[PDB]
Amino acid sequence: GLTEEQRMMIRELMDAQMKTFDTTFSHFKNFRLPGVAAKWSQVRKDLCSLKVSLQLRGEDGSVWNYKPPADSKEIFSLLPHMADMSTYMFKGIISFAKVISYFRDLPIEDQISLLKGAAFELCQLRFNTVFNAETGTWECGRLSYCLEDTAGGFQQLLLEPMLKFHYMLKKLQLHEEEYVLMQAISLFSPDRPGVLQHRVVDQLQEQFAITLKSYIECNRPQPAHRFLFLKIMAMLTELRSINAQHTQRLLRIQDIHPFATPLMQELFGITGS
Ligand SMILES: Cc1nc(-c2cccc(F)c2O)n(CCc2ccccc2)c(=O)c1Cc1ccccc1
Repeated sequence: GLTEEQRMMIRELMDAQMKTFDTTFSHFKNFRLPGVAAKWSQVRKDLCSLKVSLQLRGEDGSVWNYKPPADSKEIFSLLPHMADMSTYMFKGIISFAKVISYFRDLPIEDQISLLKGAAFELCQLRFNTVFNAETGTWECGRLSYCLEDTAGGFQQLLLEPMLKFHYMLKKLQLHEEEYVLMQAISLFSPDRPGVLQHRVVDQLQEQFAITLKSYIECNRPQPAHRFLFLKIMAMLTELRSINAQHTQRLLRIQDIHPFATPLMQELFGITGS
């Protein structure tokens, strides 16, 4: 069974999730939409792997739908929108952290350092919960983002680590509690740059990990869920690698075509000079 401390820990994480995860995206509005040297550009074409169409269902019953263009200087038409969605998600993640007592008690410098290290990872973890793996679409209330079908199909889509990560994590069919513990483990990473209380964060991380392992042991006896704890930890390590690569991806794009919002600039360390 879970201890009283472990049950309290999960409850506080679920409470935070409940309060700060707008699962229907109802307060996401007033966002931008697409209109109605050489080596750096070629690497920036990295964007092709993440191609998505966009659907917006109106409250009145109307449906707007956007198919993006082929590559060739207009592969940036969707960046402002994605910047606005990412920003909206980041705010939710920041609120999540701030309502957790284990995070509130850390020094303000470590709070910021932990948020800059983990914001992308937490975003992806929340996005996985609205991912429909059958249709390859993220369902964000009135908005939907659907992967565009390419020559290799389902196989070729899994070559992009981000996309493969979303498919693999969804296949584990995790509970809400397991997702929120993944968020905690990722948030409380003692080895992010600029962390001062490395011992406290490490100990906290271990308690979340132990709580997740015990939750799984107590609630998932089936042969399918053997090694689930270790599969989850391997996915978080993978996600951290995806984070570092996609961070460099976004910074390269930002160098050629500015798109990052002020909040994104904060989290990515862009000063404005
Ligand atoms: C598929 C995907 N891809 C990217 C992503 C896109 C371009 C470059 C990257 F390096 C990327 O990682 N991003 C990152 C967020 C982003 C921030 C700034 C600008 C564009 C996007 C994602 O989160 C997702 C998941 C998702 C799917 C559908 C709706 C929302 C999210």
